[PDB]
Amino acid sequence: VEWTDKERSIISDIFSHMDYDDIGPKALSRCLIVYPWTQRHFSGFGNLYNAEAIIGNANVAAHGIKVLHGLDRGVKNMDNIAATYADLSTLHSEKLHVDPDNFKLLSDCITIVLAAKMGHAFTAETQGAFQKFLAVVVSALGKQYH
Amino acid sequence: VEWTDKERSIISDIFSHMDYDDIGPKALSRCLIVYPWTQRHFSGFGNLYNAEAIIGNANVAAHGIKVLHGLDRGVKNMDNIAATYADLSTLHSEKLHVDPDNFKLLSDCITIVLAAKMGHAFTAETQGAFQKFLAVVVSALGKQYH
Amino acid sequence: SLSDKDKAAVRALWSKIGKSADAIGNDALSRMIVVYPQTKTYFSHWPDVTPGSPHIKAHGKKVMGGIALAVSKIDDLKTGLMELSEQHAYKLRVDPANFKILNHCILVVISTMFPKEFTPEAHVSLDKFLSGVALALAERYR
Amino acid sequence: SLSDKDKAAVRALWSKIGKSADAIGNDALSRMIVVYPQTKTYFSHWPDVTPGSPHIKAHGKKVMGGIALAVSKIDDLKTGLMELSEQHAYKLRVDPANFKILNHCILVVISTMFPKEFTPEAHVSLDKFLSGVALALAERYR
Ligand code: HEM
Ligand code: HEM
Ligand code: HEM
Ligand code: HEM
Repeated sequence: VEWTDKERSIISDIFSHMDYDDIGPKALSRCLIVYPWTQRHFSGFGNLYNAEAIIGNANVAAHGIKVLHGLDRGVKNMDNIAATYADLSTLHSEKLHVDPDNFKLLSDCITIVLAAKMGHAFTAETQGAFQKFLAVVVSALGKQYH
Repeated sequence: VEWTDKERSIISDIFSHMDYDDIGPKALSRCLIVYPWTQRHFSGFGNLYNAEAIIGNANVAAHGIKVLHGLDRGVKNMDNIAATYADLSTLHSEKLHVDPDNFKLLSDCITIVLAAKMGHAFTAETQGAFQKFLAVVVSALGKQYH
Repeated sequence: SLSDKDKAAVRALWSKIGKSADAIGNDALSRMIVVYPQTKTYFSHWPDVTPGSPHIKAHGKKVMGGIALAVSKIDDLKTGLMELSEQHAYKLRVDPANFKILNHCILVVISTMFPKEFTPEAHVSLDKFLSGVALALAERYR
Repeated sequence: SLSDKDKAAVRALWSKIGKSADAIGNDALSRMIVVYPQTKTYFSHWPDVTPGSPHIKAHGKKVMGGIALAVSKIDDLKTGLMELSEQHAYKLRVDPANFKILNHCILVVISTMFPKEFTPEAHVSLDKFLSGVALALAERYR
């Protein structure tokens, strides 16, 4: 990955102003509803039978926050993301057995949720940088699957 | 991409036995039939609204051989593939306006035509290495698209 | 396929945001060409392949006109979009992979402009709808 | 959607290669797990997620029995594959993107085994067919 200074600036800007406790639960809920097969890993979370149950599930909420804060390390290491995420990649593959395509789906849900929060401020350029960052993180999270 | 010795050997073996004047026309012909939007770039080559008119087309057959031979420089430049294909990528983008997703599609057609020629020798491991190679060359060809 | 729940959801959201179809179109095509610049290949016959340009603005009008068309034809998208399918297939030769890209951008656009209306329930239904539009647009291809 | 032309071509090809379904299934699932190791996430409950293993071999029979059913229900895949959709959606939670992967593997396997029969025309109709299979399995998911 080659980052431009303006991409760095945007990523920094977005995460310094992110309300993780709002965006995280919103993005994971959305993923579970729009892409319900991701529910595969949340069997111990309590009721998920319909959208309102999921939006209302406090456990899905705290996990969305955790997943969102999992991005923090790549922001803080923009040039070494593949290496930084290797242990998380290994975890998701060998212990959690999570299909890495779901990383892309959750990513798009994070983008769509952030877009609703930022509104008009989520410009195409902003989107391009944010997606680029998420794509580089997702690549890394799928890297140790063998 | 980090290559293993087995991977280099498989690709090496495949291209040294490659009958280009057979595979090239077949792979491009199959691409133009299975994925007929790729006909976007062949207008004056003659009438290809038909599978037999496509398969019988010499302009088409001549371009499949060129394109297949466009892989040779990667075979020789396996640890420098992005750089080696940079000129070609810029050509396909700014000169030819080729949708880079078409590279993936053509790549799958070459895999399938190669699988039919090699038969039982086209094992799971062989197909993995060969698709890995094309994957990297396809990334390279789409890299200078701006 | 779209259930009655899905169709009612798409109908209700489009009732709400349809007034803004033109602006949605400009914003979505603008996002497509900046974030996914490989898509610009289809518009090389235009000098002005840049966000919000006159060709993009006017074009975004036609595209969301096509989505409004699809909403009115939602019980049978294949029949409904057959002429548009023919256009993208033979005149335009647009690889269907690009419909997925534009669909994402429209979702992003609507999320920015109607966050309240674009509930997770609206989203899963409209996503199913747009995948269906994409399938119908591929009808005449091969 | 599949035309009569497509239906005729798939039926004609399955008539020719159907007796080899079991071997094709083994081959196709083996390639899937070797070439696309991420798909192994759905077989974490088997000890032998290796190519040609007892488990992959036996499962390959069942998967192609599934493709056999689809050819027989080609006029209405949504209805024909509903139980399989319910199982992949509600029990297995298989992301439908993986159907595209297995589909490519089936085409590779059939090209290696049946080169004369798998013509470019057989290919386009079978790929159209397998994509319909994937959409039909996707039906009960959301
Ligand atoms: C942006 C992509 C993702 C990131 C950055 C991420 C990050 C994380 C982090 C930081 C942890 C906790 C580490 C630990 O406790 O050892 C974790 C665990 C976990 N993740 Fe992910 N995750 C992502 C996507 C997903 C997806 C899409 C799902 C499945 C749909 C998933 C399922 C899980 C599960 C089930 C756990 C175990 C936590 C527990 O046992 O409570 N993650 N992930
Ligand atoms: C495996 C992927 C491909 C490789 C390695 C490849 C390679 C090449 C090479 C080496 C050239 C010669 C450029 C020159 O004129 O100096 C070329 C030209 C060209 N290729 Fe590609 N190509 C690929 C895919 C495609 C695809 C998918 C299409 C269109 C659907 C395409 C369309 C063309 C055209 C139109 C030209 C120029 C012909 C002319 O000179 O008039 N290529 N390609
Ligand atoms: C939501 C999906 C889409 C819809 C509803 C749609 C609809 C339309 C409409 C209504 C027109 C104009 C019809 C006419 O003037 O006869 C059109 C033309 C066109 N579309 Fe699409 N389209 C979609 C996706 C795409 C995509 C993804 C691309 C390429 C990336 C594309 C490229 C084009 C081009 C190049 C033209 C011609 C524009 C011109 O020459 O000014 N379309 N489409
Ligand atoms: C071409 C599309 C597919 C068809 C027709 C198909 C067919 C089937 C059938 C008929 C069964 C039931 C076997 C039994 O009776 O025990 C099955 C089970 C299963 N399928 Fe699929 N399948 C397809 C794609 C996939 C993909 C792509 C994956 C994962 C990457 C997958 C994962 C599974 C799993 C995990 C099971 C249960 C296996 C077991 O525990 O014995 N399927 N499939």
